[PDB]
Amino acid sequence: PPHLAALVLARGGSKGIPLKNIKRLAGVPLIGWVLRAALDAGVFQSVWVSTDHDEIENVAKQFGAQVHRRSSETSKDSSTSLDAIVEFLNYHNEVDIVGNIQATSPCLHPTDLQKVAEMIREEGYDSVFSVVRRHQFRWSEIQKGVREVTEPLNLNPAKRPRRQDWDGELYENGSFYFAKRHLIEMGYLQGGKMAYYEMRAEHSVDIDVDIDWPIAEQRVLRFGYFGKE
Amino acid sequence: PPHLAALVLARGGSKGIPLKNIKRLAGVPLIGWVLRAALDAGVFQSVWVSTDHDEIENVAKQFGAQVHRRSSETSKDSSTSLDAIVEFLNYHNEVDIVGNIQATSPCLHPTDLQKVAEMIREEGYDSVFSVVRRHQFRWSEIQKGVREVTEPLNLNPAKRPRRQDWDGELYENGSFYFAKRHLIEMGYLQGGKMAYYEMRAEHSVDIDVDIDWPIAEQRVLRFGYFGK
Ligand SMILES: CC(=O)N[C@H]1[C@H]([C@H](O)[C@H](O)CO)O[C@](OP(=O)(O)OC[C@H]2O[C@@H](n3ccc(N)nc3=O)[C@H](O)[C@@H]2O)(C(=O)O)C[C@@H]1O
Repeated sequence: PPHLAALVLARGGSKGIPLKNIKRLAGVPLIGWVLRAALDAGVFQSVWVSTDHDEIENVAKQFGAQVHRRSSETSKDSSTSLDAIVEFLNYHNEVDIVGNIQATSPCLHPTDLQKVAEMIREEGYDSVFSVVRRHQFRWSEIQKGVREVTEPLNLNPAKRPRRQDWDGELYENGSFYFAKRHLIEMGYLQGGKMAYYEMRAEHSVDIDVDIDWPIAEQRVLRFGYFGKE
Repeated sequence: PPHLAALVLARGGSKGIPLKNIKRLAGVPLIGWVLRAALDAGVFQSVWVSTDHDEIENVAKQFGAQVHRRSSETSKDSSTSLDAIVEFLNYHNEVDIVGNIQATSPCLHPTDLQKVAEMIREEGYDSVFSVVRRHQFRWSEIQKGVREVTEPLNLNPAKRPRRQDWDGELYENGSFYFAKRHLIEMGYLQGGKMAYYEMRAEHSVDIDVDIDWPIAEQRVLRFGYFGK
């Protein structure tokens, strides 16, 4: 069967706090959360970590992840996830399907990764990515050259609905992006027979979105996977 | 000057565990946070709290907020804000502008309330509510059975933008809704010369959003307004 490789891109020069990817969150360096759920899923043929730093390589290896080294060319704030993902495949042909997991979503559980693997295995999906449901109203933005005018992009102001009165909308949460080789090797992170996977809001809060690291630590300790019971 | 009243709707029933509006958050009952920011703004001719419960009325008074005892019909799980704000005005024809503030966003600061108040002066707006910027890609949900597919409504999967490549989108954050009497009376919280007020992300996390109440506790401590 195909080769499902978990891939976690972890550069050294992060935003604000440098070497953020191995910073301890709840006593465990970041990449460790996601790598653990990855391996415990027992669904991948290989769990990788693409980095450019010696310390990230070490931590990765401590968590039983294979490591792929690269330069910082795909580690720039102008670089893209597809950039570094191709950089990787261009070295491992055995890899048929890439499960790109982001360390900035430490509350991932193996259960979700197992069901996505099954969506691809069973319903022959080409690409699958994590999504989250939200119930927040959207309003235009005063265009350039001003004019001043907002319009309800969602609701009808005459009748504002309660949150339990309407499905919300679906937004990617950044957790994971699964895609076949032929797709990534074409420029699409998502495409072909596409599907999303709705995860629980408790697992969707991004590290950079919580803002504060400790509030984030409070979060992972309350909703994260700590390994096998 | 036009009468600007702060109005915090706080009913006893909270879908789930009741009195959530009076439940201590970081050592102070929820409505206290918003009330404090309101009073310290020094921009309201009155700061009110509409409730249907005694306990909430007391706490409200302790924070130096006037209290309006609401009718049961506007205190229901189904009762919309407009119904409640409209039931309040029925007893205060002295109010010209209603500053509807939600207790469920305790990281409010008086600075934001003062700037919105001023927006209503110079720009002369009929309605101004709080909003927040987010950069999240939206996707169509599957329905109508069959092998239905999800579609992008926000971006182009072939070319996905970067944070810099584009400006996010504006979502209401639930913080506050300012509206003139004539708008409210005609059943609109947002209408006439409409404007939004973009607030900082750190001050836009709703209670229901964090889920874990304690998480909100650490949030108000690190990002709330502690009076003084
Ligand atoms: C102005 C408005 O429409 N506020 C509604 C907000 C708003 O849509 C979000 O904040 C923005 O995403 O959503 C709701 O939010 P929620 O139910 O938590 O209510 C906000 C606070 O207002 C009080 N309230 C509201 C109406 C009413 N008749 N009496 C009240 O006492 C509550 O006690 C609560 O603490 C929701 O659907 O869950 C219902 C709220 O009424």
